[PDB]
Amino acid sequence: RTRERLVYEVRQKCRNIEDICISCGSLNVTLEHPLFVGGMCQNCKNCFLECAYQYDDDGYQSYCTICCGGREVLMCGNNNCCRCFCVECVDLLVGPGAAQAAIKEDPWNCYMCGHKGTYGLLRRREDWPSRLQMFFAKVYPPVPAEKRKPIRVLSLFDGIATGLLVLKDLGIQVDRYIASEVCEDSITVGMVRHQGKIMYVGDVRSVTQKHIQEWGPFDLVIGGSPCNDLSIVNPARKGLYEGTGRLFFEFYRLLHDARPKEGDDRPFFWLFENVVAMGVSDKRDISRFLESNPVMIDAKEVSAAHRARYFWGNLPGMNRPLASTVNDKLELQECLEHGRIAKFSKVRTIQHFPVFMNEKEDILWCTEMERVFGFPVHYTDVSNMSRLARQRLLGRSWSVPVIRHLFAPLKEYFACV
Amino acid sequence: PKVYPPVPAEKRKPIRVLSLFDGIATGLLVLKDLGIQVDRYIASEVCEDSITVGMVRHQGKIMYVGDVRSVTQKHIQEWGPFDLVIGGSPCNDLSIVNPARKGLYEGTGRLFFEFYRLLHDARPKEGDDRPFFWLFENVVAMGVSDKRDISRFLESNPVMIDAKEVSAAHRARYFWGNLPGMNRPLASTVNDKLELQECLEHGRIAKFSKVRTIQHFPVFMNEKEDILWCTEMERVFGFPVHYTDVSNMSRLARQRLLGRSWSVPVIRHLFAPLKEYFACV
Ligand SMILES: Nc1ncnc2c1ncn2[C@@H]1O[C@H](CSCC[C@H](N)C(=O)O)[C@@H](O)[C@H]1O
Ligand SMILES: Nc1ncnc2c1ncn2[C@@H]1O[C@H](CSCC[C@H](N)C(=O)O)[C@@H](O)[C@H]1O
Ligand SMILES: [Zn+2]
Ligand SMILES: [Zn+2]
Ligand SMILES: [Zn+2]
Repeated sequence: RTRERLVYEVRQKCRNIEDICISCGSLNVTLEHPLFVGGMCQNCKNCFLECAYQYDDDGYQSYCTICCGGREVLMCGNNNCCRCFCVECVDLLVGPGAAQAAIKEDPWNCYMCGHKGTYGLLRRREDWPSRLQMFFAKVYPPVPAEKRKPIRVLSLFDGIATGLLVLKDLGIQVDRYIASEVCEDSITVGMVRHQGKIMYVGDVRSVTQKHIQEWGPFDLVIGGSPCNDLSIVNPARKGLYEGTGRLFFEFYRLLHDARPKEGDDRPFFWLFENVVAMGVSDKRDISRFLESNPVMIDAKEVSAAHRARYFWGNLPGMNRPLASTVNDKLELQECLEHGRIAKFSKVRTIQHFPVFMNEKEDILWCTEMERVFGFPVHYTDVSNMSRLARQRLLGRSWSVPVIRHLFAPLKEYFACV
Repeated sequence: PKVYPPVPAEKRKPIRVLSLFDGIATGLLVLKDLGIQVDRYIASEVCEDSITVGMVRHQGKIMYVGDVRSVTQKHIQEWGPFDLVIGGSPCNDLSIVNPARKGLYEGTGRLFFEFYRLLHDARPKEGDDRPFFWLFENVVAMGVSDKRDISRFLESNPVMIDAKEVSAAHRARYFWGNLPGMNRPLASTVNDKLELQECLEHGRIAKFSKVRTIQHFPVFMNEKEDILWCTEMERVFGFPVHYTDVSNMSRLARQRLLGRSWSVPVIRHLFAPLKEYFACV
């Protein structure tokens, strides 16, 4: 109401659109809107952190990209776009009745996609990916090669031992690989694929500082806590402080136990992963506890999956843009087997059945999902585990080439094959 | 008795193969492993799980028909002459150890006669001396009258071949066919696995030395009685690992497929002299 009245003074050439917060109409303009012309208040910036990369079960965004609220949104018809625009924002910044006019357009393109750049009072700056990139963005020296040693890796909430597989693919010599896990299927996977070399512990809630000390020094501590109780798109979520969210704190403890003391300058590195859909207070508390700001890395650059994840850690050069390698499969069609056709160009895991086979809507294959996530083929085919269990295992797992990108400079710090 | 002379190497051509009750396309995989050029590989099968296996593993090359009872002599003729016909009809309506069995002429036992028909239709006529070969498989444990009736129909006595000598599995099977020198004793190759323990993954121990498929859970894992793994069972039966991991089929379905599937090195042994009869890669 008040915001709508203000926008009146904006179009009467009495107020600059760049001087008003186009999300909620607050006067406390501090930052500029990264996607379009206008200002942004701090409160809306926090809302913008949570809501932009939230997707519903249909594979489209949960909320409007502009105001990061809205009660009824317009979905986008154009290929590979997942954005939504709430009716209210469209009926202000573009013009009155433009929203219902977009409702009636059966082949409709949203304003983020359409070829033209000017749309009424709404203007889109062309540098929005780079500004968005920067918006979401004790140093050890290099060790000389002869002094390099095999890496020792602790992987908490190890899952299917993706980290050891990545280090093997990079040809780094692994002295030992200790892994905490509770799911029998996931325990089996590591044993088989890595030939018994993986020391399986059990419940991470049994792991003491004494255990960590007597297991010998660790060179790399890695992990991803369960995201079911952190991800905001779960209505029944218990947050960071209840249910399975609190396993992150156990990770924080064992990382603290595994970190060298001050004055001991031996090389040590860590990587923690979580979903982008994590709450403002949850994300803030995690970011404060790990004493760093997260780097946001999207799988779509190197892994042909729309999987935007936060990575806390101290791996060197982890800000540098992702450079694809020829080995990597940037296309979903370059991962499916012959006779199957990809609906979309990227799979969505944070149409429901993204396969066209024999003019029929088929579901995603487990092995094709393996190839998408960058795992060497038939990695999770070890025991007599259900399709549901293998799907859940691949879903919770890391994107392999993203982990290869992050782990890549560790080759300059430990012994290589 | 019609025995074909050896074809000289320059005249050799790619093999044309009809595989009825093809299952998971074991025959094409063995011919490839033996390095015989395959012009075509037509396969009849009806279960989706098995259908997917061949498609993925052999890159669409396999011409799928479907129901064997939909395959006519006209179809066989327009699909061009075949050089090798292979197959194994359903075996647990023949096995005496299933009380509800229907024998050879009832239920699924009678499915062999379709194979017998299409084999006859695919066979060259008398006076046409072009090379042609066939191989049919079944379980040893069938009825004596059953075995006799099959022996009468296929105009040969079965060879009994046990898998365990070359495949570390108790799978004693009858093999009808007219492959040259198919009576010769089984030879072992270093590539082949003769010990169940060798097939098992690290941390697991084999109770027995040979599995029994024609203690019920023959695995020692972590001082516990575990069941057979499908990937270890594949390594037992001589298949390349992860052969059947193609679609969204249950572990029960994969077990059923590997149970009904051929022992690979036994079929490889029988297929071995075909290298002296067709073109090489
Ligand atoms: N209390 C607990 N103790 C040890 N592991 C647990 C646990 N609760 C959940 N987990 C395991 O931790 C995993 C976190 S999902 C992360 C999987 C892993 N990062 C990968 O790449 O595969 C889950 O698979 C779950 O099986
Ligand atoms: N009526 C029918 N028409 C076509 N195929 C059939 C059929 N009835 C059964 N089959 C298939 O024939 C197979 C016989 S079991 C033999 C499988 C194959 N010889 C192998 O070694 O893998 C079964 O897997 C079954 O799927
Ligand atoms: Zn605001
Ligand atoms: Zn909006
Ligand atoms: Zn769009």
